[PDB]
Amino acid sequence: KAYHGGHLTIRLALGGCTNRPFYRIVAAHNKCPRDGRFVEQLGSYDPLPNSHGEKLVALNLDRIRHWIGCGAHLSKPMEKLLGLSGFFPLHPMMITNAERLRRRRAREVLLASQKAESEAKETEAS
Amino acid sequence: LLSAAYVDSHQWEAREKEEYHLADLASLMDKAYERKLPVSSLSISRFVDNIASREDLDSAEYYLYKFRHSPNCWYLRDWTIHSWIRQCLKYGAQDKALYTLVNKVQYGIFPDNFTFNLLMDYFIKKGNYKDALSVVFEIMMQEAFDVPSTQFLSLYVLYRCLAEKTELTWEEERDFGASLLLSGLKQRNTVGLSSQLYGYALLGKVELQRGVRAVYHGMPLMWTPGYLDRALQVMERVASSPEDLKLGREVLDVLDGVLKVVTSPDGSANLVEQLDTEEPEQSKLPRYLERFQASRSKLQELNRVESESLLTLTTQLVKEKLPACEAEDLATYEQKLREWHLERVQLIQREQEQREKAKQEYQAL
Amino acid sequence: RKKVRPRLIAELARRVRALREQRNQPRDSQLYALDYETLTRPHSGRRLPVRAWADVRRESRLLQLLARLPLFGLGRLVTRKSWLWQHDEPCYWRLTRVRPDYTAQNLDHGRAWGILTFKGKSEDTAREIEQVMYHDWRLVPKHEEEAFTAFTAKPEDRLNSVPYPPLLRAMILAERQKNGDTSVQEPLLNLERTRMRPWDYPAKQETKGRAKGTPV
Amino acid sequence: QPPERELSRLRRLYQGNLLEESGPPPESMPEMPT
Ligand SMILES: [Mg+2]
Repeated sequence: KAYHGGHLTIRLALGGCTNRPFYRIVAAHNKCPRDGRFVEQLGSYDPLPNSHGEKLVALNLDRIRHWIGCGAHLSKPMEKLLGLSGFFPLHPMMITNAERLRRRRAREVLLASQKAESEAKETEAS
Repeated sequence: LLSAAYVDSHQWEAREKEEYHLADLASLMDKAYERKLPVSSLSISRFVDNIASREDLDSAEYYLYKFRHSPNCWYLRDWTIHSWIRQCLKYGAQDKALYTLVNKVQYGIFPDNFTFNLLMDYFIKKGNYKDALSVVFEIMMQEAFDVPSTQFLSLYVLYRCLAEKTELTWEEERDFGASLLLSGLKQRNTVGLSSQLYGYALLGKVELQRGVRAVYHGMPLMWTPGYLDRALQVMERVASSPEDLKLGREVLDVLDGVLKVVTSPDGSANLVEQLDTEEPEQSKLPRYLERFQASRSKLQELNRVESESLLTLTTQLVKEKLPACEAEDLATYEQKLREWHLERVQLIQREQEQREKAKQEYQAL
Repeated sequence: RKKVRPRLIAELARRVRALREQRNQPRDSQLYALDYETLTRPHSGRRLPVRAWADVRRESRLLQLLARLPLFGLGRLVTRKSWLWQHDEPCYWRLTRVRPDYTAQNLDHGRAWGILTFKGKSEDTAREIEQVMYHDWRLVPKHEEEAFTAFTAKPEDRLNSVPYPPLLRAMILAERQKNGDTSVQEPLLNLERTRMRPWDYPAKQETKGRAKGTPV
Repeated sequence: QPPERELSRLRRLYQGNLLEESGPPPESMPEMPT
């Protein structure tokens, strides 16, 4: 298609089959389809653990730096991937979500202790 | 209060004015509005200048309205606004002048301080202190207490009306409070400092009874709560000032009454506008009442309280100082007339040149 | 080729359409009119967001304040209730030019210009003011201008340089050793060149779009 | 920890649509209950 307006972006293009997702990191005009025309492939992401239990990310860090230097935006999942790698700082919401999960498990642990204490009262009743 | 010389219209009536029939000029303006074309400031100026009857004022009022709602509303000239008030007084249409002044947003009549004094003084001499008060409130809304002469006249009207009005509504307290405060701030005399404490007291009452938004909304006043704290500061300043300054006794009683009344009372626009950490004004009233008694004791101990009523103090102040202001204002008035005359001539000349060029354009076309 | 032929109707339509837009341009009094009972704009039927309902009933528009002032308040200072609540430091516009909408029966819609002073720091040139049709403006009183505009700048404490990300730092140190540069200096990013304005900083009104004149 | 004045500024801006204030999160990840 003949796009008018838009910018280059670095995003994940979904491949694979049903229940078997696989991603291609690509640089593409933002108005293009998710799996359609791209400019360059900048790596790949396999989100399923392999035989060794490792999720495999490939990053062409030379070309990624080239396209960020030319104005390429980043999708939020790709900003998270660069943070885990260490190439970018950890994303604000990666830290916030980790804090929310910590606060949510603290409640669960406290409730289990309260239930155990309530169960202890049942033990006292016999 | 003002002298006959201050309100004399010999100088305005002796101005050089072009003679244009109102009917002819009316047609020109009507055609421009029909064609959605801008009207000249000189055109509306010529209309007001050539008013010759009471009926003509009614027509001019309509055209002043039309000019305000036209592309060149901003260019209404100062002398045109002053001449309007002068013509209204000449033919007995004082109610019309006050109407346009109150409906400034619709007619665009923003007089200067000299013009305000002319209208305000007419009512004072006639004894219509209800209309004169309206002029003061109009001056207050425009924050135009610059000339000293206007401050003296404004304080005389305010204090005279307050004495008659035993009962004040919350809107009246707000308007009187603001008027006293703004006019009082300019004056450093005892009457000036008394009006500041009087103004803050009234506004503080409305703040603690109806909220701070009733004080500042649509008023030339600040939005930060704590008007009674500003009132107490005036007492603390006078008491501790090295120079000998005095606050009228009448004001001190007003503040004490306000503190007592507030202390022991008996669609979606509902917002808390103050931070939780900041103490509310209601909680601070106990401390406010202690400061008042301490300041009053120090003031009385230092003999810095004036038993004389505020109406009597203002009358003496007006008599002593107003004569001098009249001479200064009249000197500036003469200069303004000459400045206006020169500016008007320039506009007339520029109009003649473009019309001559317009003929050349048609000749070329 | 040569079988491609002119399209006169398309040419005529484009020009004619553009001409009509210029002739029937709407005014600010129409585009930004509001029905306060429903808080919905009649021209387009757009319902205002929920977080704006309280202020639409509780605050004034800019030219509502200026229409009551001589010379439309040239030289006066005006602030916004949103700024007053968010920023302790003075934020205001110094009005320089004001073009009211004469069509409006109360001269309550129009455009304005001024010099911006945001968070105590003043710009050097005047530019057009954005969000003039918002119910957020508060005129500053003349007697309170001196106290309002008083600001003392604090020493800036936001860091000027920060470390590099963990991987990008190792790639820099690795390249140093490869090229023979021997040093234990820590790579540092410089943040001075790229410091962001606050999100609520006034934007450029001149480059902003205007809504179309087709009613819904 | 945010400054107390800033927490009050947000309680005013979003008055009527607020959540309970959250304190510092646990220092480590709480061990999953089993
Ligand atoms: Mg925005």
